[PDB]
Amino acid sequence: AKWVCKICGYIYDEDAGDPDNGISPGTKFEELPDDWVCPICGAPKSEFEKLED
Ligand SMILES: [Fe+3]
Repeated sequence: AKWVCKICGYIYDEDAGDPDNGISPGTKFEELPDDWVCPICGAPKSEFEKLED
């Protein structure tokens, strides 16, 4: 799945992960550590929304 940062528009793509910030490709959004933040704007996990209906 993909999740958008509601603040800045960064897309957390589970297939990409976020390796520069310690997250291997394939990591689901729920599994990101509680203190992971948007790598662009620093928003907390609460500010992301899943891109699905
Ligand atoms: Fe952001």
